[PDB]
Amino acid sequence: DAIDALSSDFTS
Amino acid sequence: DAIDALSSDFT
Amino acid sequence: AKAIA
Amino acid sequence: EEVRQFRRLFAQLAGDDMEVSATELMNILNKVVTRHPDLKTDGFGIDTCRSMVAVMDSDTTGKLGFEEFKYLWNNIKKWQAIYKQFDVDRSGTIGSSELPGAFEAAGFHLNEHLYSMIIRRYSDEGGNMDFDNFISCLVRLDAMFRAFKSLDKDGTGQIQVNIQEWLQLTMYS
Amino acid sequence: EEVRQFRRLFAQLAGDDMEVSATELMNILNKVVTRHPDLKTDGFGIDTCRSMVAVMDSDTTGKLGFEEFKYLWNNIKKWQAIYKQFDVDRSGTIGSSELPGAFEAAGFHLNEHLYSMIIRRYSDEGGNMDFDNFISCLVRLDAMFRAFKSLDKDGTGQIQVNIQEWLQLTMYS
Ligand SMILES: [Ca+2]
Ligand SMILES: [Ca+2]
Ligand SMILES: [Ca+2]
Ligand SMILES: [Ca+2]
Ligand SMILES: [Ca+2]
Ligand SMILES: [Ca+2]
Repeated sequence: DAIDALSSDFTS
Repeated sequence: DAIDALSSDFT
Repeated sequence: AKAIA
Repeated sequence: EEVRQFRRLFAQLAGDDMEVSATELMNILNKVVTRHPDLKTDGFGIDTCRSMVAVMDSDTTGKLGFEEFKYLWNNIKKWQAIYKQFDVDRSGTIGSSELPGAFEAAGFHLNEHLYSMIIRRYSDEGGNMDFDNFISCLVRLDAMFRAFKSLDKDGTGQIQVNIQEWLQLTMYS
Repeated sequence: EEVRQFRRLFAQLAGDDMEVSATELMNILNKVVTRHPDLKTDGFGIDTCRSMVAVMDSDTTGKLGFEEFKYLWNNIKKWQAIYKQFDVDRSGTIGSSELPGAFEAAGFHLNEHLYSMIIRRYSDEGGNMDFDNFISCLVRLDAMFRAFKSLDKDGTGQIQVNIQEWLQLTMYS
């Protein structure tokens, strides 16, 4: 969840 | 075996 | 984060 | 606002003490990068993370408070996009010939001599730089530029520092 | 003559290029600490080794030549001797209360602000410092003190550095 949020900040 | 040499040099 | 010259 | 959300998210990442330690940063960064296997990396080592934290730890608390983490993450976010932009052959790494461009894209303008040492310190045998080295390098490069600028003022462009400060700036990084 | 003997030993450690790379240093080191359980450590990370190399790489070849390796190794074995001396409770690590003594022993006189930052950057969650962190920390401290001196006329106590020099000094470390 917290990681999901961060990961989505990564392009592609 | 160059390691053991080095391994021995320090207590 | 910027410049050198 | 979007910020209030990140603040909310930071709270999940910070844990009880409300700051992100080197260990937390490592697991967080590794949990993120693993979800993007297109970013070739051996993972962020604990050592690299203590260094990133220390270099970002302006208020010397040993960990990263909200603002520091946000600054760090905004940078990683932006640099991560640049990393993809310059991994033109899709090898998962930044080739040596693509590196100057990527750095420039991050707003960094150095020279053949700096890039050579950068490569030497951050690239593999083939002149390639993987994701953690790329990110850790830029975090450091950004922090070092800010350190200089802050120690300067508005002109000179040549700071002076004693031994106390030199060890501070170099040992705690 | 020990140098001749060490020279013959070094040759077996360097290889093709006659110098020890970060990867080669890491392996030599970890294979050595392994043979010494009493030395608590999770091994020398590749980034830590890259950092030690850069810092030791005075002639900027990217790897450690004989003289640089000999210097580094003479320091490690001696600092390693000090390490065991200060691991009073045979914990395999150095206590935070024992750390200031271990450092003084190594010949380093820093304190108050400085020291706290060191602990903060290299100590564990309890203030204890393990082998790779202890060694790496001293290798860097030694490198920095020395790097400072080499930039002083008659030790006016201060060094003036421009941007290129600063980035060179801090990025290649
Ligand atoms: Ca925390
Ligand atoms: Ca902090
Ligand atoms: Ca590529
Ligand atoms: Ca070699
Ligand atoms: Ca060298
Ligand atoms: Ca102890």
